Amino acid sequence: FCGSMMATGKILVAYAPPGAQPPTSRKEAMLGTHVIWDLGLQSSCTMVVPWISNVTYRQT
Amino acid sequence: INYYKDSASNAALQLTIGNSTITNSVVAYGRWPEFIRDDEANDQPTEPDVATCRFYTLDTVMWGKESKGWWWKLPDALRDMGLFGQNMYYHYLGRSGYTVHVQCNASKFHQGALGVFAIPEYCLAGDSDKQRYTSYANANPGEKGGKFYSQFNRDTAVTSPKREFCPVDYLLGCGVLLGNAFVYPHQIINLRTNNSATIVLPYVNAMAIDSMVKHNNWGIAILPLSPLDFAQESSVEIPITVTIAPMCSEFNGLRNVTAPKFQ
Amino acid sequence: INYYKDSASNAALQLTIGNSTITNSVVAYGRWPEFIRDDEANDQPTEPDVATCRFYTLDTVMWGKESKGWWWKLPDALRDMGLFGQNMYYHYLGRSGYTVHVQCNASKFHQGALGVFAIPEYCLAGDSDKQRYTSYANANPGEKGGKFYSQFNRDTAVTSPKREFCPVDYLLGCGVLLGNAFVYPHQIINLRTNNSATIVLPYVNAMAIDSMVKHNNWGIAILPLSPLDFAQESSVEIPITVTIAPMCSEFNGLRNVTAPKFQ
Repeated sequence: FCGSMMATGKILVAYAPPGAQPPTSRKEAMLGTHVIWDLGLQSSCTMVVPWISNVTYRQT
Repeated sequence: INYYKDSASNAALQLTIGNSTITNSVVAYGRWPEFIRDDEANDQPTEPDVATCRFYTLDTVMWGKESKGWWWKLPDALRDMGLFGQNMYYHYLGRSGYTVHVQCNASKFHQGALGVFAIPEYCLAGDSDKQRYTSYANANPGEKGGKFYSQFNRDTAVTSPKREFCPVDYLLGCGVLLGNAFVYPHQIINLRTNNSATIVLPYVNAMAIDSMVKHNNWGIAILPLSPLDFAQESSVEIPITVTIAPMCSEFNGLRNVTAPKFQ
Repeated sequence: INYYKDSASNAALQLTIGNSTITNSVVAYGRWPEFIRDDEANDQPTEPDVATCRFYTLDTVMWGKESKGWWWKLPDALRDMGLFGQNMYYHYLGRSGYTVHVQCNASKFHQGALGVFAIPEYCLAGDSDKQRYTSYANANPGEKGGKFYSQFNRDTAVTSPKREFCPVDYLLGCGVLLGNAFVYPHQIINLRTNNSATIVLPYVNAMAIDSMVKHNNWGIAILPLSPLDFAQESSVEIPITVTIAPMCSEFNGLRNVTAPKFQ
């Protein structure tokens, strides 16, 4: 986040495994693997997407 | 010396739960949620671990100068949240603790204070001369919740009574002064110091396990202790968000699904 | 002596489950259902114990003189059975074994024989010149299942093709003689000796865990090996019932619910 020091806010970053409709609202997204980020306290956020797959390897 | 046989006759930071993560906490009555022990029961319970013990976010509300307060009921507010609601409606008996997180962010030039209170067996007053005439649908709003009022507006309808609550802010909606509400587990959000609140609620009831549909175990009340203001602007509005995570949930009595009639 | 580094270059009674009870069994490939082991995985799985591992009964069917057979697909047939379906649609990856119980009762003066076959990766043939043109909806009938036919009826529609299967009884619906179908796990119900059949199916697939919505792991086929008869009556009909119990079910990949379009 590259805003001013006086700016504040909160964000939600979500990952959804395949199979269902792609999320279009916060209510649907929150059901997946989500992280809440506070801009004021931290200017950077990190989210780790873990490996979950039926096959051992995925095509590129 | 006791003569009678019967005794009665005797003279007298980041928190991660499941696949959810949020980035000091208050524990109600100093008791962490726990599962039922072998020395207290009444079949094989169903105890979901991660499919139900996770953070669910409710609808955001708006706080302004004329806002008087909001209230929610648990486990009513989570009746339509993923598999938790399905297990609630597919079982006769349920049990669970909760973790409540209230979020509200502002700037250094704003001012205000919010009081959050967790109340066991939170019973509200009606809006009519008839006593205990409130309907089930009106007493279980859901995730939208209700709002407080500054005066008692008696219902004048005689043909089609509303049958709704009429909470009063300074009486806490139950006939008790708000100043003493701090006797309950509580948190204060002051915009000049902090921007969030956290509470942990264990399972409290006269019985080890009880139905979740016809009985609500907890109530959450949020009220503005000080009015919101910003610089010298006439109108100010900021969002308030609530997130709730079930903890150590048990279910028993599997059978066909319950379908309550909400209007 | 091997010269190249790579190896490839090297030259060559009552059964009770959950809250359900039914009053000899056949184990497919001599392998009982089991959970995934620590030495094979790809997050925290969700493993319901009693809320999903129980007997569900499908719709009863009728067997007469002109009946040719029936077929079902698993886990497709259980997509709308209690919390099992909810977990199936709320998770990206699923795994489970099955216990299948077929019930059919008659008198000592009846005669007939039913063959029940469990087939892994049971693929059926189409009903049109186009290849692999069957639709998802037609390939997943649900708990109602499908039926076999004694002849191949090519679809003549050119504007609105049906896109449906056309199984043939004596070809097992896949181009193989029925007589060899006994190579698969199977049971025979002969009315003069027994009245029920039981099979136990472990999880079989090229992967440890796979999606349940877009892939069906098992197929169940019931065919009359001998025609039904009773005394000298012209018409005879008796009911056939099927019950299925999931066993050792695991789910992973929690997210919003899937809503397939079935017509």
